[PDB]
Amino acid sequence: RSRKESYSIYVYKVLKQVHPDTGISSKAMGIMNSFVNDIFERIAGEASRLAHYNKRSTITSREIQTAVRLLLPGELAKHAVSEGTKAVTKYTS
Amino acid sequence: GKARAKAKTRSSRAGLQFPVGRVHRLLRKGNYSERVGAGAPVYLAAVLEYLTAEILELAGNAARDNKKTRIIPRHLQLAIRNDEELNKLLGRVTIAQGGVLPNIQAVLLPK
Amino acid sequence: KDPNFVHSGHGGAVAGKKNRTWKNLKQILASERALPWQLNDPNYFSIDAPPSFKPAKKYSDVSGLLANYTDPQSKLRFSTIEEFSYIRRLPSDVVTGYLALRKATSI
Amino acid sequence: DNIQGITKPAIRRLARRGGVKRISGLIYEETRGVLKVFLENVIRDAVTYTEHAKRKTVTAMDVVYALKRQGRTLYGFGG
Amino acid sequence: TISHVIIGLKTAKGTKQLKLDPSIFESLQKERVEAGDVIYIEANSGAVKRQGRCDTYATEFDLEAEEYVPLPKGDVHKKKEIIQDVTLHDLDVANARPQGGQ
Amino acid sequence: PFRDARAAPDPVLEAGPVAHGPLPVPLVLDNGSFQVRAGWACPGQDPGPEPRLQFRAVCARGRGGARGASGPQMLRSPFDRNVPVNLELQELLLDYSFQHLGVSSQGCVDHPIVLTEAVCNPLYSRQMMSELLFECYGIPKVAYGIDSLFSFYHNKPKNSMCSGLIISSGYQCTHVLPILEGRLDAKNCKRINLGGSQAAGYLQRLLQLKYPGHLAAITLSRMEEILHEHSYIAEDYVEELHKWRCPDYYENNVHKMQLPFSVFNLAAYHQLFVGTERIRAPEIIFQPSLIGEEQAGIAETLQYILDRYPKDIQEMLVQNVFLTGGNTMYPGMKARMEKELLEMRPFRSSFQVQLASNPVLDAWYGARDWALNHLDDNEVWITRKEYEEKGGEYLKEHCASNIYVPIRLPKQ
Amino acid sequence: ETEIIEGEVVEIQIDRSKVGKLTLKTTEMETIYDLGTKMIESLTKDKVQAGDVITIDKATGKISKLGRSFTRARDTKFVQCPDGELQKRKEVVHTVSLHEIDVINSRTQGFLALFSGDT
Repeated sequence: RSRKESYSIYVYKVLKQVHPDTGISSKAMGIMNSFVNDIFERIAGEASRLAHYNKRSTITSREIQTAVRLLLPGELAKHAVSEGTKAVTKYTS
Repeated sequence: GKARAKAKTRSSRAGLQFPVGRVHRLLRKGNYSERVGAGAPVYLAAVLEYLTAEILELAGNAARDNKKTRIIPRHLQLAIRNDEELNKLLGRVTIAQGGVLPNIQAVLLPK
Repeated sequence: KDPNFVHSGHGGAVAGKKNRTWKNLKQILASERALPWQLNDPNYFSIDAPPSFKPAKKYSDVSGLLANYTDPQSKLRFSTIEEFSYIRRLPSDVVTGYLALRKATSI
Repeated sequence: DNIQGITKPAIRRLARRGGVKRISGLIYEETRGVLKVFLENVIRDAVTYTEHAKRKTVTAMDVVYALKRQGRTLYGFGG
Repeated sequence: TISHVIIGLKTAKGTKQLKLDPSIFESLQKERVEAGDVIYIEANSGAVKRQGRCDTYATEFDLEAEEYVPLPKGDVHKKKEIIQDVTLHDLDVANARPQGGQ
Repeated sequence: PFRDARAAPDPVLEAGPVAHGPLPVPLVLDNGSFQVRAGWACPGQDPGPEPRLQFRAVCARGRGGARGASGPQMLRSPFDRNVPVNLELQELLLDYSFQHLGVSSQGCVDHPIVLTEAVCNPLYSRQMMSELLFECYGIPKVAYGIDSLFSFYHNKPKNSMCSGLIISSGYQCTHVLPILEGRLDAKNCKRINLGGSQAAGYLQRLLQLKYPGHLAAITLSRMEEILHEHSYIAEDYVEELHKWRCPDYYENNVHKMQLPFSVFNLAAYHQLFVGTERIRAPEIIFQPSLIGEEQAGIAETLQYILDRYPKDIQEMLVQNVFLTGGNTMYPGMKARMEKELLEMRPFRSSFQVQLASNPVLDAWYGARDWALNHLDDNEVWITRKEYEEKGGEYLKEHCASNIYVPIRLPKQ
Repeated sequence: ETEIIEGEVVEIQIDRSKVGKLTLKTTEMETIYDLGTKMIESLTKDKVQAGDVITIDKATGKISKLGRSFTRARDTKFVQCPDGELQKRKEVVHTVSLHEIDVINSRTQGFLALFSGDT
């Protein structure tokens, strides 16, 4: 009939990966869905503006890496760049 | 002929848990640019997945310290407002039904 | 003049949005793996030597001398105290350069 | 020395454009600290834009984009 | 599941396979020997000595509780004619009280 | 110091070196990804007196398309993994060869050709190459074979069936080729994805990271001097580099490489000191884990491809370990290889490590001798006409060539 | 000639066979090590913690803990971190009386009878 397109199973899989004892109330799932959707809109919006400023038709890993470098704070940006480069490293083999 | 049965995901090839194909799907249908890189959604998924791992670990520590193991919006708010990095990332947002971090001013404390 | 002038097309085509001049080596391999092979048949995808049976030595990145050590910060391999004094003075660019030269944790 | 280039009478001039009647003697160097961290927060984003753009002269666009992102925008430099 | 043990030995002078009986292998097992250890076997007497791990494996981990030794530069297999001097009193004393074996 | 570069020679000759006895004189060519060698077979001396066209296999054109180039003078190359993998960028290399060596009368090459190929050739590339030979140049009969086994055929005592390991060292790949009863045992042959190109690239990347004060002053054409002249391969690498550690042995063995001259003197003209770097680039083929890449290397391959044979035929097929190609030019290469082989062989057992007479040239001399000796073996050569009836990938089962395997390739 | 590790342990992590990763420091350098099983079963056995100073005979994995670093004495021997590089080859010179070789050879564990007079 109708759809919502939530991240629910992925955020829950990540929870069991960091803390195997821990669980989610659906009210907290609502927080996480709102959060990850908003951060996606922030990064994709930053990357879109950044690509248009640079007159490109494309966003690539360097547009998004720079957009993340703008959006994120101190140590979380350092770790986010570390995981973003690790993922692209183990994907490209 | 026919396409591949049980063809491996971009996510599991990257070693990620987040839906890299959906990240590409949403970057393209979300109209952010007219063309989108193949490793762009890998990097983006890995960042969203990292932020998700960090915020949930701190929330699970907040739950453990609160004598609980089901996350509720309170544990996320406690994590986000204890950590300065999440706090300064998340200044323009309210965690619904998470309340506020408990704080008494030094002038209001005893004697 | 020339060894010939009446050449003709033998694989490269101007049409579409595809290669005008060659077939890439990975395409040559991927389209060969489809043929009706048997285990006796000498094959260009099968000649790659095994991964090593003993583990790889740590040679120091900055000098090639044997590395008893790896740095928690830069993640390079180093042999001596003056090499540690040297690597902590390198710019990040050459550090990720040395790591990429060993397919390690940066690009 | 470079940070002291924010001169002691410049603090008084800026605060006098800011309408204030009188300045306490401790204001000056910590206000250079506020100007420093503000400058630093915009300049680092501008360099972050400039590095993605491959260039290494910091452009008026690089700092306009940093100020636009940080909601401290300006007009007159070709936005 | 038991008969006898083939073992391979290597040095910077070559390689051999030996055909150890199970009563030798009981000592390799008691010495906690595995593939890649450096070993001395005395074939007359079953004196088996572990001598540490071969240093080609000295990077199996970055730091592990084994001494690592270089692959022997000597021959894999040494014969000497030797002469044992043993008094009748050694035979008496080594038999009259139940031996250590311990 | 560095030498100055040399290029753009004038080896131009008449229609062809026609001779007494046989009217047909074949072209002899050696093949792959570094440097062409070519010439007419020319019977008349037991050693080949004049191989020609010893030139870097690199291709170019002017930015407006008004002129092209192919002889030695950024650029392009028709190769990867030592297999030809381009169309017209390969044709212009053949053109340059025939145009310098001689054109006899018309729009075809005069006489038959011997043409080396990769240890295996993929079942498209030999076909595409033969098609780019027959339709474009009309050669009357053709001989495919392998550079390494040709260099062995020259270095054999006599025209005979024999056995060996050919340790080849091509520009991109090092291959270990067990050969039995005169033929490649291609069923259990193996290769390492590394060679001269990777060693030169590594030696570049080391010195680029070591001297950012002049990233532009070091380049592949300068790396080839320190690689083909000043480098050497260790007897035991952990022992050579341990001996390298002490300052007095360092100052005695580090090589000065004075950049082209106009802080005492060196401020823009540094000496690019190479030490352990002059070992590391050589060692890549023995230990590919000096790069990121996990592979058995030229030592553990020589174990793994050998212990799979019966205990007695190993002693027979090791009786010619034969060393050939580009990297095998390093001083100490035979010494390393026999010092290594001494560990992995049975304790008393014999072996011989035969280095080629000239590790870079001998594949051409071998192809010359094979074409001179087999000149009229019409079961060995592929005749022009056979391309119309066979699958084009087809080859005829003979010494110094890959084992054939019957296959059909469609066209639509 | 003996191979001895000697440093402040900066950080130490263990998973769930076992794998773990350990970091060591001198006043002059820092290092990280992937541990082998027979070190994990020693570092865990001797309850080693971040800010300890430890000396390890590498051939045996006995942890000679020397104390804790003065910055992690906060919240009872306290000591400066070791100097030079972490892994030193050092000569140990050792003197055994000829009688002390007589005794070690005489029982299942002879050396106890050296102290106790039992032999």
